[PDB]
Amino acid sequence: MLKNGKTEDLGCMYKLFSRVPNGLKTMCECMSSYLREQGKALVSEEGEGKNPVDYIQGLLDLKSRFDRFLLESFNNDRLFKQTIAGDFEYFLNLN
Repeated sequence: MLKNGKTEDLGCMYKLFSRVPNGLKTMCECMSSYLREQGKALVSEEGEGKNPVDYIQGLLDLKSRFDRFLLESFNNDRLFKQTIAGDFEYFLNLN
């Protein structure tokens, strides 16, 4: 449901795993890995050429989806936000 966008499941999972530190750390690792994988898939080559719908603003589409994940389920945790901001700054330069 990080790919299906079912935010209620993400919210319940975060409610479970915020109870113990280093449980949200694995959440950060998985979230940032998924973000980096998808972002480097889009901002880089997509076979032959690039699609501006999913390259110039598709980056923003995914970034908006992931802020929706951060808001509706993660409640804007500082560490998640810092990792995603780092990911954005890193694969924004690989246009």
